[PDB]
Amino acid sequence: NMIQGALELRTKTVEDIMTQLQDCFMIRSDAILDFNTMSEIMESGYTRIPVFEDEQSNIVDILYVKDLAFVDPDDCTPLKTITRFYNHPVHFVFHDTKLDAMLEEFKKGKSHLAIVQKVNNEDPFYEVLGLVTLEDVIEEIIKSEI
Amino acid sequence: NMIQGALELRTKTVEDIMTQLQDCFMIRSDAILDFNTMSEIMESGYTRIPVFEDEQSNIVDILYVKDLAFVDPDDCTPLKTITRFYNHPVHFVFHDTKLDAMLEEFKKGKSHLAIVQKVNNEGDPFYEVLGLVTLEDVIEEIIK
Repeated sequence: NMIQGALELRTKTVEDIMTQLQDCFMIRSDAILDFNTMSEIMESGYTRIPVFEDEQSNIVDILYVKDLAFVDPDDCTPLKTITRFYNHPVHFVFHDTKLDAMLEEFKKGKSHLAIVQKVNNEDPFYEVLGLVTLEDVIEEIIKSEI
Repeated sequence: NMIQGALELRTKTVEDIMTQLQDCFMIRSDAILDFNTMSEIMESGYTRIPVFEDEQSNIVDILYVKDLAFVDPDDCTPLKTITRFYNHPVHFVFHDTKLDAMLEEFKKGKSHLAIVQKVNNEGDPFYEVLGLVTLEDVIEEIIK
């Protein structure tokens, strides 16, 4: 039993865990932080929000919502200021990657949020299927062993 | 790797993971939101701050720092107004609770900060507040 849960964990990929891109809450890099955008970001509940340029599949920066604390919606400062400030390293991963290697990347200090990419032959280009995070990994651990 | 994470997940008690109370960053519930207060909350780096009344051991509320988005410090807004307005839940947990079980409690939708309680027989017995443990604390203790 412990064996089956263990290797069933070890056999999953990020594709099988990751929240799908269409169910993720993202934000356009051009966006300005006004009461509507701000309120939306809060109401979303996500602590880390992807910031993408143009097409949804190209993710430039990452927004930590605690950083919106002092932003006043009356100043209407664009999120572009914030993301162009940070330039957090974006974390990319192959869709076939096993969870143990993922846990290695997280142990080495990489961003706890990671973006799932697959080579699309349909020249081949890299498409973004969605997002997986360390919390999803550990969730799979404690779920699958029981 | 996965095995190491699961095993360390089921051995460690939240007491081992926890941040002691004396070293916590808390805020009194009567505090007001002027520049020193907001600047302190910002430089603390905590995303969820415990809110207490009288002694530090009595933790009445929780402040999600992101709420503070809609406050301005020139208003001198009482933290009591915010705490009464959102009414966020406080989470208590037994000092013997294993880490994975704690992940189950947080996963149920409870606040991602949890207060660790011990039973104290040493002088009528009472429940004792040792500190707090956060979901982030748990995950960090898995990757180390």
